[PDB]
Amino acid sequence: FVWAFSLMFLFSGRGYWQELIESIVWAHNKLKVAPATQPRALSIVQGRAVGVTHYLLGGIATTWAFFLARIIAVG
Amino acid sequence: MRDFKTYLSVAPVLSTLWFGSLAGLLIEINRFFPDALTFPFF
Amino acid sequence: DIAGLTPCKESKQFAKREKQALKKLQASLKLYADDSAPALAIKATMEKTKKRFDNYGKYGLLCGSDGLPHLIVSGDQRHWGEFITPGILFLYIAGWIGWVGRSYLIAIRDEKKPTQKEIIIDVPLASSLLFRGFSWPVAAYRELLNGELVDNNF
Amino acid sequence: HSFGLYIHNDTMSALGRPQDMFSDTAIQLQPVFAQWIQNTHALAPGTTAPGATASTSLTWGGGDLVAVGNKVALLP
Amino acid sequence: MSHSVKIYDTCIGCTQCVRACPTDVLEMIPWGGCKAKQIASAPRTEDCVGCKRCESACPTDFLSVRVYLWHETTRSMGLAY
Amino acid sequence: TKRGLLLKFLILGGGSLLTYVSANAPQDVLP
Amino acid sequence: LVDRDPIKTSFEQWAKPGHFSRTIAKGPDTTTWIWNLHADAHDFDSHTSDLEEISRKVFSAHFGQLSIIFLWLSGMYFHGARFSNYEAWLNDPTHIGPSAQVVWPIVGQEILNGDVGGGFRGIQITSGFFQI
Amino acid sequence: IGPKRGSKVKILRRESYWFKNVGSVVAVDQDPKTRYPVVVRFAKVNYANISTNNYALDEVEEVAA
Amino acid sequence: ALRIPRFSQGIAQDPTTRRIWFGIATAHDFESHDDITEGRLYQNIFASHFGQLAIIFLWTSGNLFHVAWQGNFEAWVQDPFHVRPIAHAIWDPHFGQPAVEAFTRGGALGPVNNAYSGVYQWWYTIGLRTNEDLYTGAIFLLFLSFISLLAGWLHLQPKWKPSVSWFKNAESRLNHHLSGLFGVSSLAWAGHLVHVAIPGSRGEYVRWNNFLDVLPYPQGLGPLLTGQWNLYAQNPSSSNHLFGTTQGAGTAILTILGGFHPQTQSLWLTDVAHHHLAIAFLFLIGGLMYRTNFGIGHSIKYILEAHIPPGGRLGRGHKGLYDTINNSIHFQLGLALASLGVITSLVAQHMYSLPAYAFIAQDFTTQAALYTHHQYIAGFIMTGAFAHGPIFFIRDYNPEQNADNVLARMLEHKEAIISHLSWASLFLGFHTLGLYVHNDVMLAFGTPEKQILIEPIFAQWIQSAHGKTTYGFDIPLSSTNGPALNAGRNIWLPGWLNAINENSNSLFLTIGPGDFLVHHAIALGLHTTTLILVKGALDARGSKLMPDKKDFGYSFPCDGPGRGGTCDISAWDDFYLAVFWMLNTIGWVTFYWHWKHITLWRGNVSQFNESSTYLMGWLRDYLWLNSSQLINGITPLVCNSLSVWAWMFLFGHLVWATGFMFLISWRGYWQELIETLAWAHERTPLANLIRWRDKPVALSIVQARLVGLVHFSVGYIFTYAAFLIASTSGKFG
Ligand code: CLA
Ligand code: CLA
Ligand code: CLA
Ligand code: CLA
Ligand SMILES: CC(=CC=C/C(C)=C/C=C/C=C(C)/C=C/C=C(C)/C=C/C1=C(C)CCCC1(C)C)/C=C/C1=C(C)CCCC1(C)C
Ligand SMILES: CC(=CC=C/C(C)=C/C=C/C=C(C)\C=C\C=C(C)\C=C\C1=C(C)CCCC1(C)C)/C=C/C1=C(C)CCCC1(C)C
Ligand code: SF4
Ligand code: SF4
Ligand code: SF4
Repeated sequence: FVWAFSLMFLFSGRGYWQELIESIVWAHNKLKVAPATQPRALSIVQGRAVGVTHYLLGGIATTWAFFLARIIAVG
Repeated sequence: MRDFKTYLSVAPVLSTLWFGSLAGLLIEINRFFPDALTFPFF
Repeated sequence: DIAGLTPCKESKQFAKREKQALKKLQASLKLYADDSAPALAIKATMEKTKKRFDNYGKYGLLCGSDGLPHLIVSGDQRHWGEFITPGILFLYIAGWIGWVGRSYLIAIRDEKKPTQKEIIIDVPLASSLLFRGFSWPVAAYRELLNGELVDNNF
Repeated sequence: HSFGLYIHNDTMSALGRPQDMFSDTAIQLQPVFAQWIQNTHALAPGTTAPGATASTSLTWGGGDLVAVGNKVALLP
Repeated sequence: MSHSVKIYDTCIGCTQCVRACPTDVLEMIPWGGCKAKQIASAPRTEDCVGCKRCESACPTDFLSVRVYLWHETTRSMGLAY
Repeated sequence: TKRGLLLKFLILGGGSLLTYVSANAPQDVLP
Repeated sequence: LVDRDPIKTSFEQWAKPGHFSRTIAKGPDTTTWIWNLHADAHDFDSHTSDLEEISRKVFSAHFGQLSIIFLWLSGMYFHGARFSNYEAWLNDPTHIGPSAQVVWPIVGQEILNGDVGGGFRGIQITSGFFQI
Repeated sequence: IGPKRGSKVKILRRESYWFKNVGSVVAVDQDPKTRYPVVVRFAKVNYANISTNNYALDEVEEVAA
Repeated sequence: ALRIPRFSQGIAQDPTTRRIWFGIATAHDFESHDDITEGRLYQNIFASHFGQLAIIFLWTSGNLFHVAWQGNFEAWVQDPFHVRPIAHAIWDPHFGQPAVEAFTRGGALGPVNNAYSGVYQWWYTIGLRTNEDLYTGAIFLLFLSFISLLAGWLHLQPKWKPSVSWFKNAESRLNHHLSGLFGVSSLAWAGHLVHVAIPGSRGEYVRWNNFLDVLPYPQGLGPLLTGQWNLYAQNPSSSNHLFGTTQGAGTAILTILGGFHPQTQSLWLTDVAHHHLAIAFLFLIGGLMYRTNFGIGHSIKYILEAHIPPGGRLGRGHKGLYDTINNSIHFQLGLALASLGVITSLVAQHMYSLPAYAFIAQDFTTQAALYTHHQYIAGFIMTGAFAHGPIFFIRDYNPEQNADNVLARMLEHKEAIISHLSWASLFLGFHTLGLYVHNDVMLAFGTPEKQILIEPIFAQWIQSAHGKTTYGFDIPLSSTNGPALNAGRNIWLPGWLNAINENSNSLFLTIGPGDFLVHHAIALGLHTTTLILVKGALDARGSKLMPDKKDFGYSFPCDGPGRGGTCDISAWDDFYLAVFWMLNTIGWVTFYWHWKHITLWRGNVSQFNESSTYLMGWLRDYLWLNSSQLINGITPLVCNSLSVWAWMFLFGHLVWATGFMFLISWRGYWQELIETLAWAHERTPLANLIRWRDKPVALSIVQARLVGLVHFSVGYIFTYAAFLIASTSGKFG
């Protein structure tokens, strides 16, 4: 699953989740609940950092599981 | 030593002594009643 | 009673689940603990999912085919507190998560330079605005909609 | 030469004419791999080599079998 | 447009503000009153590529430019070669 | 080497006889 | 920075917004700098423009690996010990199918703990201690 | 000091980051003359690393008042 | 350095390759590219899609033309027992001699591939039968699909007007259409089914000769004009029928009577025609609703204008929504898209449980690769709908000309709109996902009990107030009687809408906790999908990060780094981003039917029951169970049954994967090594002088967000394509 969450971090823009993070920030202000600590989207390359790292800890333990499950028990 | 109108600070993740624990006491209610799925009352 | 079947008072399919399945649990004619003091399938893990006999309480609890129990909660025949009882509970708990969200927050933006007091925490959990939540009788259910957060501030 | 190689197979084994795949047996290779360097590794305890029954790594071409009495281990 | 991205602002002062950007921007063209009195948005832009290094620094307070030029030479992308 | 207007000629001609008879056949030897 | 540099305070820097390039984390609030701080936490274009220290940090904050690899291994030797199966497995190899870890039967858990050899409930191993 | 110089002003342009929000001011222009006077200032930053901008009275809608 | 591409100009002398690609994908963007005028444009879309209708008949022609000489029909109309129909003759020189192996399918000679399109049960289901009697198809349709081009030109030629202003009426047209068109388009169909087809169905033939001599009855249109209609519906059909051959036929067109049959499911002969008729008044009554010169009816403003229901005294305008939906042409093409989008699924979700064809489900394949090419599309629309109503806001739209006015306010009060949308998703998010891991942590853990599993109450509910006469149950006022209807009974709801539980094909399948999830996870799709489209749209105009985001709105993909860091923040790249969830809903949904159906056929249903209430299992039995057939079909042991499919299915997994480049690559890295890789040639012999005419470059910074996609998609959509088929065909079901 985690792998199939990477693509979202890998495949997407950036002033996007901004443009989104405000709609949010708006609804936030009405109740009086947001501004302090200017909430901000991911640092273009952070975004790539949260690709990749996930794509691997996803796509990898997948087999770490796939494996231990076909040598324990016959094999 | 703490009276009235807010107090002293605390760290970055005292949340890691708040996820772990508090919450942790709750397994502690999830074995006292080792089970749920509705619940009797008091 | 409703779409699935009846509770525990009878539920054939459910019974078979009790029994095979768990009890095979068994499955290990022995496997050595004749007197031995660790390997605890033996005691409970079964018996704690098991002595859960023809009793589980009794809960009504509808149980469809394969007799895994389904949750209606439409407030009738028996099933009311499978959502509301643990529903208002979810409400009351949250909301006293964020009543204090809108609190160890609306207590700061003032005095002198208040620009991230929040990456550290002034009163931990707030431990001051704390009980404001159980010390909500009525509360936001009036003073939210009248004054303070008043349409003004809207 | 390094992937569409496989894709041949599909396209032509799903087309289906094995005559012409790349099988360990259709495209010309004939019931032996052997003559390279593996076969001059398990067999080298007869050079400047002193020796000592078997090889260096039991997985090599030449000689021996008998490895283990529960399950298996390594062989050629 | 063919190089049309607006970095304008209001100060168009350029001290500890902005300089960066290969050739394109020979400004300081003082308009009859705008504080440190040097203004506008460019000089003759038919020369270089498509940065937004253009802001990154010294205000545009609105947008900031980027690629928008379309009609796009080559000299206008490194690669005509 | 009379190339003075051609190629359209050799791409109906040559390529209708690398494909006309080239596909057809009087008794399969099938796919 | 600027704070007290001097010569004139053992008094440690706990309190006063920021540090890490110089119109730094600014008074003015933001979030980006909280992934900043962890990221690039180790780096060297900042800390000082002068080698010196850095090799004086890396030979230290190195160290705490060995020590760790060392707190680790312990909980593995302990583990590969009193959460036994090693005694049991050795008189009895070809036969066993080893364990070191075991749950505690809280909530669902236990299914994870399933007869492994010298007569006990646990979760197996593919990390060849029991064999060093 | 006698009228009002720079004591509380909203912004109303819709481009300007803290637009509808009211922060604080400073040395608002004196003379008859130009069109971009008034500095304003507030806590909250904006999309650039530094944000402390100058808008101008054709507008500042403050509005009441 | 020459001049080329004949419409644009910036593009035209661009020395690279962009020259090409970007040529072949600005073509259809008439509004604003060199060659254009509001007069040009319109007409330049008019004799365009007269180039439409045109290409739809060279499709349909051939559909009816690989069928008439081979591709069984004077077979499959002898009795259509579920064994392998036919499309056309597969002919590839690459084929092995296992040309002989199935692939080569029974009746016909050389190999072939069989109708999974429905056509074969509707070229049949409106009669159309005999293999001497049949071989028309192209012949007409094509002596049609050429006319389709002729206006194209005729109406392109100035003189006999191509018409310019006349393109912004409405009233006249649509005062014309939803009568002239639809109404009579119905009617005329009502015509055909009934004179030539209903007879061809229950009854007997119609001979190409007579058309007067044939008379559904003895004494003609009898009364009919004599307001006396009723006595159509008495002994209409029967049931001891033998479909197509009378005998228990009877002959009284129209009904609502009888119903289902083990010998054909499918809507009754008649009913699809009184209906076709019945609606054909309403639209004709509807058509004639607006002006068109004579001086009756309506002006399409003045009933907007100050119409307004809750307006009136709530300070919220309504100004010329007409001269903005009319002066827009995009508002146009996206109120167009949707309606079609919403109904493309209403088509295709009703086309099951109510298929109207002679042998269909109880076919159960064609029935399952046909709900979806109508679920794909349909989803595929919707997006484009939502995507031309974020172009209206930029190229067209006009804040000074729309304001206080309710299209505004929609803009104005927008920040909420995405939020009270996003609040749906985030809720609809983790709450579906508690229920499904929990449901999967509990199995595996040994405890099938403890499983969280809500009955779908308000579902089944809708149906115990219908016909789901499942194991009794009162309901306060209903009981299962005392009050029934009282006001209704033996008219209307006869045998029909009385399928009940019918474990085989009951219409309504009997819903439990397995369905109270997917059904909340198709709901987390169109919501999320649309917070992004709503958003995508609700400011192609601009916002805080990019305030002045316009004069080009749509695809300006990218912007400079700095400000916060700015990216896929063109309303296109949110469309771009949208199309992944339209490709994830339109999958949860389709995925669902089938598993269900599958199981609900050559076997159980308990299967989907306790094994769709969780997640792993959705992968194991379905996904993992039921592929079997296909893949051991290239098998180390020769090409068996299917081979097209599995090779497609891996063609499926490649086209997909190979999306990713495009997608995790981003022009920068590509261009640069092409900078080194175009130092080769220039520097290498036997490949010098040799000039390109287009300068080697790497793909545009919007282009590859597309291409990975338009790539992600086929792969993906070409994998289920071959997946379902490759397993609804075998079965077991
Ligand atoms: C993007 C793709 C596209 C494609 C490729 C297809 C393909 C198909 N669709 Mg389809 N469809 C689509 C989009 C598409 N559809 C959309 C967007 C909708 C929603 C509007 C539908 C709604 C739909 C329905 C409801 C059905 C199909 C069916 C079909 C299949 C029938 C073959 C056919 O269409 O011949 C098309 C035939 C024609 C174009 C000629 C007939 C048109 C008649 C009505 C013209 C009447 C004009 C007449 C001359 C006026 C008379 C006036 C005077 C004589 C009185 C075929 C698989 C059918 C099916 O179920 O197959 C099993 C049917 O169920 N589709
Ligand atoms: C049913 C109709 C409908 C109509 C009448 C139009 C009409 C128009 N659209 Mg449009 N559109 C639609 C549905 C429609 N659209 C839908 C459903 C979507 C997404 C669901 C879009 C998404 C879209 C975008 C992004 C744009 C348009 C644009 C346009 C305008 C220019 C067309 C163009 O760029 O094509 C030219 C394209 C080509 C000549 C071919 C290249 C297309 C590629 C992507 C191939 C697509 C996949 C393909 C089938 C896979 C290859 C096949 C494989 C078997 C090998 C024109 C006004 C453009 C515009 O003007 O907006 C400002 C543009 O932005 N549309
Ligand atoms: C399987 C996928 C993965 C996941 C988990 C998500 C999840 C989400 N996407 Mg997303 N996406 C993905 C792949 C994924 N996406 C891909 C491949 C693409 C295209 C390339 C997209 C394109 C896309 C768009 C355009 C949007 C989203 C949005 C969203 C959010 C919608 C709200 C929602 O569904 O409930 C909330 C989320 C979930 C149910 C997922 C789980 C999140 C929680 C429960 C984390 C678990 C906490 C855990 C215990 C702690 C672990 C962390 C650490 C301490 C170890 C959600 C966060 C939208 C959005 O922003 O909503 C406001 C919208 O912007 N996505
Ligand atoms: C399945 C994959 C798809 C394919 C086919 C490729 C192929 C390639 N990638 Mg790549 N890539 C992909 C997905 C893919 N990538 C993804 C998803 C990512 C990131 C998520 C990347 C990230 C990446 C990077 C960073 C790099 C590449 C590079 C390359 C090239 C390496 C050299 C090579 O062997 O190419 C040629 C061989 C193939 C593409 C495989 C064979 C294709 C078969 C099907 C034969 C078809 C030919 C035949 C004549 C078809 C014509 C018939 C007619 C009908 C058209 C190659 C073009 C690198 C490069 O360019 O170095 C040389 C570069 O380093 N890729
Ligand atoms: C009638 C109905 C309905 C509905 C519902 C509905 C009625 C729905 C709707 C839908 C629609 C849609 C969903 C659309 C969408 C679209 C849009 C929203 C658009 C947008 C846009 C943009 C983006 C911007 C501008 C442009 C445009 C506009 C395009 C129903 C009825 C019924 C029922 C059911 C119950 C019973 C009875 C009956 C009677 C049977
Ligand atoms: C939904 C969830 C979860 C999920 C989850 C999932 C669904 C998944 C996850 C995953 C994770 C992971 C995955 C991590 C990890 C890990 C590890 C430990 C790893 C390891 C390894 C290594 C060592 C390397 C590589 C390989 C491997 C991977 C094996 C949750 C939810 C929730 C809620 C309701 C609310 C509150 C909170 C919570 C309670 C939280
Ligand atoms: S805003 Fe930029 S370049 Fe513009 S005037 Fe200032 S610094 Fe000059
Ligand atoms: S921003 Fe534009 S004009 Fe300025 S330097 Fe960059 S490319 Fe040149
Ligand atoms: S893509 Fe890269 S470069 Fe382009 S805009 Fe985004 S960040 Fe900038």
